[PDB]
Amino acid sequence: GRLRMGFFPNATTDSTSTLDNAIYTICDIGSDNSFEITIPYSFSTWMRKTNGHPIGLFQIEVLNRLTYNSSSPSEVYCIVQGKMGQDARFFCPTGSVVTFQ
Amino acid sequence: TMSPNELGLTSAQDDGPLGQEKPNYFLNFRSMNVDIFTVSHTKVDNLFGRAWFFMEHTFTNEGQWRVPLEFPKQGHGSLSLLFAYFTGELNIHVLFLSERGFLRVAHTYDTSNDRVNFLSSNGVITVPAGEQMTLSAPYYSNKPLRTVRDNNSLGYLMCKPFLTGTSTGKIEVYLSLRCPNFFFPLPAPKVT
Amino acid sequence: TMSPNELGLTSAQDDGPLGQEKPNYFLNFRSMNVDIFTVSHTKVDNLFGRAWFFMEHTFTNEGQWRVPLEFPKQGHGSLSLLFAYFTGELNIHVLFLSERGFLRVAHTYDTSNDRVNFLSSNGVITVPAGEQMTLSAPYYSNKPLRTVRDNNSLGYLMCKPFLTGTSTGKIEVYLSLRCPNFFFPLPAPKVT
Amino acid sequence: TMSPNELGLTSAQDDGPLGQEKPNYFLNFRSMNVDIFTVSHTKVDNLFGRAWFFMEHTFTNEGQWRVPLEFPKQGHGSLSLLFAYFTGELNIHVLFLSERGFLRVAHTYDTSNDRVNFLSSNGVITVPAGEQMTLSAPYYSNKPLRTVRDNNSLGYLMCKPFLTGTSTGKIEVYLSLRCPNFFFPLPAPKVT
Amino acid sequence: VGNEIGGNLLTKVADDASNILGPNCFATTAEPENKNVVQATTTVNTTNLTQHPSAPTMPFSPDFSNVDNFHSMAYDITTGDKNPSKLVRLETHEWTPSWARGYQITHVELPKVFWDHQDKPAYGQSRYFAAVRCGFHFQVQVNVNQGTAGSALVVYEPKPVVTYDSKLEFGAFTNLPHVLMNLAETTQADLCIPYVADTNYVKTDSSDLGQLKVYVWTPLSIPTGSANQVDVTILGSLLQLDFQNPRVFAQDVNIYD
Amino acid sequence: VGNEIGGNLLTKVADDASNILGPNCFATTAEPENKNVVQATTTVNTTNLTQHPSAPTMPFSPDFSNVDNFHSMAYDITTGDKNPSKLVRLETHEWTPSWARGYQITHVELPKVFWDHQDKPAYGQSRYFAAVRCGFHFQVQVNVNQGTAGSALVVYEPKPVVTYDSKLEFGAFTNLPHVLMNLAETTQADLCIPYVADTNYVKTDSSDLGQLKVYVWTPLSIPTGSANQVDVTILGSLLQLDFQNPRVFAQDVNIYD
Amino acid sequence: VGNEIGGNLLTKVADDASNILGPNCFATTAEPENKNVVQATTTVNTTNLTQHPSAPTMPFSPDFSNVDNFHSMAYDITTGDKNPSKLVRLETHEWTPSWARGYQITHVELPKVFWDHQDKPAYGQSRYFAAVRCGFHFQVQVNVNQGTAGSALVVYEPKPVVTYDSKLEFGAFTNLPHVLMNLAETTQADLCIPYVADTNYVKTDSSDLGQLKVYVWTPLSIPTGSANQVDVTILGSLLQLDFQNPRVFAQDVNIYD
RNA sequence: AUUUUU
RNA sequence: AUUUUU
RNA sequence: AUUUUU
Repeated sequence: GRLRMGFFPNATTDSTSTLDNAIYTICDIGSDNSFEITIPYSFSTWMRKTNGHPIGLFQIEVLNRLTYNSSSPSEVYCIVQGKMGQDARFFCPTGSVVTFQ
Repeated sequence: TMSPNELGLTSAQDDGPLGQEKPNYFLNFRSMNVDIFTVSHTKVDNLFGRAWFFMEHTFTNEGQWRVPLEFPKQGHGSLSLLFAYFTGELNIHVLFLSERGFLRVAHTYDTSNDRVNFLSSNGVITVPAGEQMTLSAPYYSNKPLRTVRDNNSLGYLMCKPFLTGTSTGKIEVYLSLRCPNFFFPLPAPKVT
Repeated sequence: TMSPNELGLTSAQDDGPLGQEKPNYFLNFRSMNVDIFTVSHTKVDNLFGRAWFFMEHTFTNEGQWRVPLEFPKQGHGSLSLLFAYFTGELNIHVLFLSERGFLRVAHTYDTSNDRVNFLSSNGVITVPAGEQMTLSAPYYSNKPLRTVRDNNSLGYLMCKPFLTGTSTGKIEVYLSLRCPNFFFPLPAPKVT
Repeated sequence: TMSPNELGLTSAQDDGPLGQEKPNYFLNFRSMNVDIFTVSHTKVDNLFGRAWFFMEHTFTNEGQWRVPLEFPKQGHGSLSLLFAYFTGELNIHVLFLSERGFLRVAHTYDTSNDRVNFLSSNGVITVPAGEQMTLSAPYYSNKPLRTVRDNNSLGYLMCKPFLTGTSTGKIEVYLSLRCPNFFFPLPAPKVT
Repeated sequence: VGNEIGGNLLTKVADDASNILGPNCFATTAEPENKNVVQATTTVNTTNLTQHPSAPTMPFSPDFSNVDNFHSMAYDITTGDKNPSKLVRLETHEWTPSWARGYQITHVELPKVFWDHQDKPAYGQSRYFAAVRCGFHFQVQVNVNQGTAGSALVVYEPKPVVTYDSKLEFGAFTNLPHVLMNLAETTQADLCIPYVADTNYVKTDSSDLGQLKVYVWTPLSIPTGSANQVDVTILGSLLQLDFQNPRVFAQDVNIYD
Repeated sequence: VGNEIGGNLLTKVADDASNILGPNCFATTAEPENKNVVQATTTVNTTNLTQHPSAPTMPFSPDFSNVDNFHSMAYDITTGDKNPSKLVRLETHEWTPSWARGYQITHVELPKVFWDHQDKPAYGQSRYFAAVRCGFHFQVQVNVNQGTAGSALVVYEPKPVVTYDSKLEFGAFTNLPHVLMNLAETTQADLCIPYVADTNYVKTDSSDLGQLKVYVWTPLSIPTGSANQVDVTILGSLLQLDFQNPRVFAQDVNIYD
Repeated sequence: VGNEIGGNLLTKVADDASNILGPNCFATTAEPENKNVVQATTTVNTTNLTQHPSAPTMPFSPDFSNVDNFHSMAYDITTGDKNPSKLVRLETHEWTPSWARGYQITHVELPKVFWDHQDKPAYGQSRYFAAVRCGFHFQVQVNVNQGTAGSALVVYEPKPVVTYDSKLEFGAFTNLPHVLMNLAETTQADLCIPYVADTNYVKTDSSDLGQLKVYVWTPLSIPTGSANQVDVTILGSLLQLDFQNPRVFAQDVNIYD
């Protein structure tokens, strides 16, 4: 089956919307079932708050129903990971907003 | 040219060894590295080179102050919790808030509470009343590496104030480290 | 040597792009091209260079004959139905069956029925009574390509006979084309 | 370096052609060929070059002894049963146990029992009483190859003793072969 | 080591047992047309990942130049692309006589005015992007017969100025890109304004990046017989335009913190 | 990029952490013996397609020359092949005395006569093919004692002639490949006839390609005592034979339109 | 021939229909990270076969030398390895006065004595192997004050001797590797014994390979006041050791026929 | 057929 | 350990 | 457009 995951940068309205104009990636199930998606830096500034405005709207819509057979699952599990790009940078160290353990 | 692997199609089970700086692209995009400052604020030496509050002690007598120094789960120093082992110089910043007197300060990685009863050679620097000093304690540890988490990851700090009259006060302590050697990054911490 | 692909084992989903002159062999066999005539009868220029009946009109007055010329779904010209677009010279063969008179013949791709009311510059060739002519109409079309199927794929033909007395007759028309440019072959036609 | 194929991971359906001397290894191991004797005891010429009992016959008259010679399913000669065809010299060892007389010995691959009635040219070597001889019969077979199994795989042996008085006795026979040519090894035999 | 040798273990054997009539058998082994591969295709901000691709197809001896060699459309190939930067009428107000000096004739929301109506060349694209970075080229036109006189102040006011407008002293606005244009002398003013803001990019459909205004330097001195309906028009062109952030159709997105 | 590196990421690591005793581990990665390939084999007019082939096998140090070096069969290796072109007895009729000139002694269906009976060398193959193209070499034999005399006309008649035989003038048949053979002078006639027809190939088991006949040039003049039973025999050999179209066993197939 | 061409049949097409703005599409095809391969790994007497391997992982910029550069353990790196060959106390019996010549003081089961107790350095490994081939270095120590005198015969007796011991003449045992050691002169005897047996290897935990004994050459002549408790000790070291046959933990295995 | 031995 | 800075 | 013919 196929699955299209898009991303609208700095979007705030949490609502399902056509991803035709969003940065999307179509995922066709095969041997390497771990598709990625990159989001280029996008802000009105040369540097943005590490804790402020959202990164954007993340949506993963179904493109083609997950097919199966007598001996295969009718539904599967998915995991979403996140990291920084090779051009990632952090700048000013600030106070803390939470306490770890 | 660009391979499908660098276009997003990969396999999570083929990530080892740890540390793969693989480039990710698509039309109309490429990793763009733009700098705003003349140097990095992500480098361990720079970030940690900046102190952060630790704790405060209110003294009334000439008693001694023994405290297990540890990495913060509170300030920007928390970024250390991402590592497992540490080793290197340790900068201790002490503020002696007192009207008239002196503050003896020392540091050791020795766990024994008797090797400190005297302060012979444990670094007894003197901060006059109302003053503050920044002493850099060397890695005088008996263990090659300091698990970064331990309630005593950093060596113990000693403070025996030498007061003169009924005068009393409080000793605020904050700290940083000089050139830190961190190894074997572990999973990110949880929140309280 | 020969690959299994050229021995019959292939995949229908790997045929694109369209037009793969792949060779097929097996022991004791190889594509043998033997010619019987000095030239090809499959070439578009040759095949279509030969006319084919179109239609007939029986005149009684000096009226005009307007007819939408189109490709045949009947003669060897039907091979054109395998294409979608056409462009090039058009050979029109007209037979003027009359006792005494003249036949004005003209051709245009212009759809307007008024630009023909006069015949000023639409090619008014003259075939005397009982004669026949073959006029080659140029691609004076306002459209770069002529969908090959249209009821007017080919431009309209005009026939205004100039009779003298009560004489009447019939005008049989057949046609071919000079050097034809066909493009984008479409699926084969059905039968009635 | 070493491939996974040579480390044990293989496929039984990819063994043909027959006879693949593939090497097998793993750490701390390698095919080590150490010899104990100056020569091989596995070579067909050597192994079979050594005789083995066949059968015994007790004579009383001057009658003849005809016996279908065949390969043993009993002694070390059984290793021949692993083959299908044979061809080459045949060493026959005969022991003539008699008090006073002579033993005529002959050998032929001819199946006819009448070409032996005389012994004209079938090799009538003479072993005096109480003696023993080893005659090497050539491949005088009418068949290029001798199926190794046949009850007469080896040619027939003839023994017509020439006695003098009432004397009687027994003729023990054992045999080997000189340089044997075996072909097309067949599956191992079963046990009784 | 095996499992493919099917070709030369059959092609050779025959080549070894062949007579004057040649081999009686030929065997060839190779990989299937449908191999185990993965294809990736990327279009504008999109990436299609397929692990079961098939041989791409196309018409006979095709031409993908897509350019009409006959130019049935005589225009520049990049016409549609540059269209949004085209010069357009941003505003047209009437200079009402008896308006004291300093009085604001008319303003214009910059830069969202270029998408003022769905009939603006730039309105189309502007809707699919939340971020904008552009330069301007204004042409304020004011026509007045020779008999009449007067003067207007065409000046560009960045958000900073627009914000604190009342705190600024009129008559000093000449410090900003302006055009004191004396009527009866000039009928049009030209202003080239680059991207000016305290942020790298400005939110599309926002009044940020300032706004262009037209003030009354000296009121209109219209003689008795002379006409009294003077119109002030503001035209705008985009020296350079740049839409970056993708977003849903005309949905308010915050590029700011 | 991964998924195969299992060999040098284990072979090296140990080679990096090895002591005087050498590495404590070796890892090698490669492709399986059973790979994803396709094999194709073609024999005479056949093609076997297998997508799951296996390593072909064969006996120990085998010899596929298939030629008996001892020649237990002393014959030419191509004997069986040429066998069908062998000379054979096609017919044997008796020259009945008192037969006027022009009278037809005997005929022979060409070329289907070479497969006249299942005992004909060519009968075997002829059954597996519908098309034929061949050349002939006839040898009509007629023996007569010296005392007697006479003459016969051995002539080849293509289908055209055989069709319109009655329309042709006898005595002119000498225009066709013939052999006026005068008895008491010649005992055998030789005729080399190439493939003659109005079609490239002739349907197997057909009378097409004409037929060979033997006529009475001049009746037999047999003296009183002389014998009166003269036999005429027709032998045939195929200078060159060619069977092309495959077909079921002896099934009438139409190569013609 | 197809099924992979997805990259250059899409990468080119665009490269053929591209304008000043460059191609509007890029397509690349290749093999998946998870290919059809097989990995094999071999450790000591082990072989792991995997047909579905994955990219091996490891820590950041790792160091597999495994050697502590600070030597927090000051010993030879091969200490643990050689440990089992270490010298050990095999026996210590008391030379009971009034013991006639020829009397056997003490013996020692060779070679199973080196695994005499679970406290023997070699006991560990000896348990995981059934076969052994080694050399010995004995050091029989006997101390006696100067006042006293006497002599003992330290001799090595292979299985052959031990078997037929009573059949051998004492006083001739000097033919075997021995050390007539005269007390009051020598306090220790040294014996280097190589692997001696009628079989290439000896079963671990067996008395084979003989045994070392200590006899009374001449009884102890202990004066009145002198001490009377003389102790004889046997120490053993393995010049060279070799454990080959693998086996369950301390399970009797027969290497012999 | 160094298919006696080197 | 350009593991103060170049 | 050797898209009359060589």
